[PDB]
Amino acid sequence: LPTNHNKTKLLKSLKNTKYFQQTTIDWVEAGLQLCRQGHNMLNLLIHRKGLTYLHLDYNFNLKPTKTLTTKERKKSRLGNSFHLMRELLKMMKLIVDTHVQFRLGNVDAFQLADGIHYILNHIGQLTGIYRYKYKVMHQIRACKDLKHIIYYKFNKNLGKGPGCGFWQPAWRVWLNFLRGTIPLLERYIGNLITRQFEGRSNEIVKTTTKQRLDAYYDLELRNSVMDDILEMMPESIRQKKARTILQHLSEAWRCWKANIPWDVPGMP
Amino acid sequence: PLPTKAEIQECTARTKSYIQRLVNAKLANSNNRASSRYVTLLLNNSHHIEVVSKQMDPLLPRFVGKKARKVVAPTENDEVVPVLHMDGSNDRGEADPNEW
Amino acid sequence: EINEPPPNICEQCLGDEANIRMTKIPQGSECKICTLPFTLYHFKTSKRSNNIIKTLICVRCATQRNICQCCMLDSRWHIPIQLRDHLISLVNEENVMTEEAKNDMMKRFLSLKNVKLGGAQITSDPSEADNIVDKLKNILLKNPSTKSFFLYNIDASIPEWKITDTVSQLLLSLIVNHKAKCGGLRFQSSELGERFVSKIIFIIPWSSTAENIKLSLSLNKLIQLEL
Amino acid sequence: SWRDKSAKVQVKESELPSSIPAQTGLTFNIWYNKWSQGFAGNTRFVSPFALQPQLHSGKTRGDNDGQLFFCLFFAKGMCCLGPKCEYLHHIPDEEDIGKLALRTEVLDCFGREKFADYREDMGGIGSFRKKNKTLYVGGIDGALNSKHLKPAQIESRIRFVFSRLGDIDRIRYVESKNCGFVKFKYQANAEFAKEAMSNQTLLLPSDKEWDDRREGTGLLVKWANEDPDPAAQKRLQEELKLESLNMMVHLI
RNA sequence: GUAUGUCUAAAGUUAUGCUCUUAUUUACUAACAA
RNA sequence: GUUCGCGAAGCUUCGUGGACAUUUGGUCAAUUUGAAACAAUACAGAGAUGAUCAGCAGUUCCCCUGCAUAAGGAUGAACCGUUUUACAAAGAGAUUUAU
Ligand SMILES: O=P(O)(O)O[C@H]1[C@H](OP(=O)(O)O)[C@@H](OP(=O)(O)O)[C@H](OP(=O)(O)O)[C@@H](OP(=O)(O)O)[C@H]1OP(=O)(O)O
Ligand SMILES: [K+]
Ligand SMILES: [K+]
Ligand SMILES: [Mg+2]
Ligand SMILES: [Mg+2]
Ligand SMILES: [Zn+2]
Ligand SMILES: [Zn+2]
Ligand SMILES: [Zn+2]
Repeated sequence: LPTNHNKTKLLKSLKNTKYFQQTTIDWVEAGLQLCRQGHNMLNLLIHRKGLTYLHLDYNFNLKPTKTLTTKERKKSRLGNSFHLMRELLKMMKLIVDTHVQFRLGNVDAFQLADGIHYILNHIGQLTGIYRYKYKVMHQIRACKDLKHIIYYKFNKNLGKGPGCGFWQPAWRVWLNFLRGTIPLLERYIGNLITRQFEGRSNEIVKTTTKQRLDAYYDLELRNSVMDDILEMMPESIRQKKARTILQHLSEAWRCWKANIPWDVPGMP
Repeated sequence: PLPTKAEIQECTARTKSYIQRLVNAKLANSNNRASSRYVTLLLNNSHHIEVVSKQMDPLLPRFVGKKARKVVAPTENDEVVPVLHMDGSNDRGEADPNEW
Repeated sequence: EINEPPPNICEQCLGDEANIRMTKIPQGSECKICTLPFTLYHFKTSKRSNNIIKTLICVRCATQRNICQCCMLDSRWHIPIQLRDHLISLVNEENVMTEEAKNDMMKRFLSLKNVKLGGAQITSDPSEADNIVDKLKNILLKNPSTKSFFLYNIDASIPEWKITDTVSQLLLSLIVNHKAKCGGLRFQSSELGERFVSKIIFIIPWSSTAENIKLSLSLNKLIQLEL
Repeated sequence: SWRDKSAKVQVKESELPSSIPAQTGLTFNIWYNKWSQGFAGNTRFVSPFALQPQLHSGKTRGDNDGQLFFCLFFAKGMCCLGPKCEYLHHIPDEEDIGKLALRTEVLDCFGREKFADYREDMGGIGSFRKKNKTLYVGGIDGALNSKHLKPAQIESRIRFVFSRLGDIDRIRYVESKNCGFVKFKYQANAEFAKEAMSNQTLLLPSDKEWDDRREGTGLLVKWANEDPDPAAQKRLQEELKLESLNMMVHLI
């Protein structure tokens, strides 16, 4: 159920400000301009990070220029935000490019339609979107299913071959995927560019997880024990005298583990 | 006296107002425009002036200043405060350490 | 945090208008002292005045120094902070400095402290300021056409600007070395030189107890030459 | 005079140089405008242009307005907006210094904010915390393409250069340190020169290395720490006292 | 062989019982050869 | 400039009183001197302990990559250095001083 209170859209919000103007531009123009824009954005981000050795190709296919020093390599492992952004632009760059080709006098409209259809049904095979965000397999699978459905309603009496267009339902799928992800990428890339600008938060504090549960447990335990002993101890002894205590405890634990009775004489 | 109901209403009003404002501040601060919808003039002498907040481009960072600085806090314990325990144990207090 | 402290801007700075319209960008810059976010305020002094005035430092910093947030001058006397600290050091005391820590972490820390600096303690309370002022007050009470001269007996403290301006008043180029005092003055024309000479610590030959003076000149000159 | 004529263009934007200096490294960095993948060799070079003030200085859009700041690119001698520039185009004087004297405490004559501390070099625009008027003038060896001139010759040429741009409090060349200390009448003036002769040449048309002026490394005009010399320290102190007397009498 | 970590990358801040000679072991180390 | 009233020449033209409309942007400014980061050359090449190994922590006015409160950066790095007093009471011997 869509929540109703949030009736300040993104575009509306942007419209409200001065820094945007509006124009009537051809969709191809919009596309090409957005490839150019996107390219500039991603390059700006990468260079900002410092790693100029990652050359963006104009086809949004990122690759390193030089052989990478291990440090450099570590630096350049861009995350699932940036790569996902790239992949979406790759997707877009494909279809927009196909339109350009069509309109640039290369290919016929049927050829265009087929091209677009091919792109949508082979987003997996044309842009490793799945790599970064694997739930896109669902989308890919859906597209495949559509193709299977469509073709066999498109090729009843007609034989086999590649020349079917009809890109609608797949296109719908991709739109809904983008709808799904727009929030995710606003968060992800939001945080990313924030990190680029503001440093990362220095109140890191890690949660417990399966991997560090035991260590945390044990530290909590020894803190508790230490506290109790200090409460007990009437002299108000130093932290260095607590080291003896906790070390004693540790030994005791080990003794228990062994099943050797832990009977140190000098204790209270 | 257990506090007055009327005065509890006061305190609640004050502190509730405060915390609501604080949370609003926290929210409109954050980059997630999603959380903008849960948000519940001056003079610099005898001389007078109008304060304004110019709306900025929603591309450029909202808060250019903040950059996650490490900052050490000065304590500011300007007023001294005692630590004040009343006891004097000699017999049990000296016999015990030999055991402890 | 909440916008609890108001901005600390002085009068002269701000300009003589009954109502200006300034803007506040909150969390709007790191300050010029303590590298620390603060609410940046800014305004054109007039509507059609081109120069914006932006609040350079943070309010805590301002309070700490007890200054304007745009001028970096004391809010009372409208004078450089260092200068005012010197003045304060001079009257009533021997030593009053306001040491800013030049290390990026420590400066932040210092800024955070709600404690006035040396001179700021005086200038905050107006009574004390007044007292300081009154104490200060108490404390108070032959022309061959050479176009090229070689001037001597130059007070060590005097600057070239004073010299040239004096010459202008008595009316170009000039060379002075405060080591030698071989003030190698040169005029833009010989006629001008004539004019100057005809118009006449002004010991002045026209090369191209005066004895002792010559000696003092001599030794100093020699020393200069060795340098 | 400057006020008699409108300011000529330093150089047309065709003649202006691009923002892609020297390929110092293997690849260009878009968000920084610097180079990268290699910092082999020094970056600095000699300014192609110079403020020839009488041939250039004049009226502007600013001289109409009462813009209180001078054109950095005028000082550098490369302003591509001549009379159409908002920032002014002439040597700072008592009238203009006096005019902006309020604001110039906090920031430069080039209308850019001063900082808490000098940039470790004493190299960049001055700190607000000091009211310095004294420019250190390093790199004279580099500024003359290793021309074995006389100290007298050096100091004279230096004088010729900085006296042209602002009223001098004093200058003194140091043979033992191969540098200048060029105290100015005003802080605005100091600021102006400090940019106006940054990365410039001390060479002249009469000198034989005139066509090699570009190829060296320019004047390193930075700001000066006050001398350890107590001979001048005392003078400085006296000056401070005098100034203090002025302001203090002015308070009442 | 690496992570990783240091290093360099140029312009001058104004003060006056032993020494010896050898041969042998053992250990460790060695992106050096077998 | 439009228009609505008027006057002076021929519904047309020149002059007059109105109404309409009446404050843009800048925290910035074009290359060295107000700030990145690796990179290259050189040098070493990795915590326990004898040797070889998985790590998870912790403190840190160290951070980086990461969407991250996953995780990973060599167990990410540094932590291994330095280290004197709440200083007492009792006895014995020797020296001095005084009564
Ligand atoms: O089933 P998929 O693995 O998605 O592969 C299909 C399938 O090929 P296979 O049957 O060999 O797997 C289609 O063949 P048909 O079942 O329709 O005979 C074919 O469709 P066309 O016959 O219409 O070409 C289509 O190929 P295309 O993508 O060129 O339409 C192709 O997809 P892939 O080429 O991606 O394997
Ligand atoms: K870890
Ligand atoms: K660790
Ligand atoms: Mg590891
Ligand atoms: Mg390991
Ligand atoms: Zn002010
Ligand atoms: Zn501050
Ligand atoms: Zn200009």
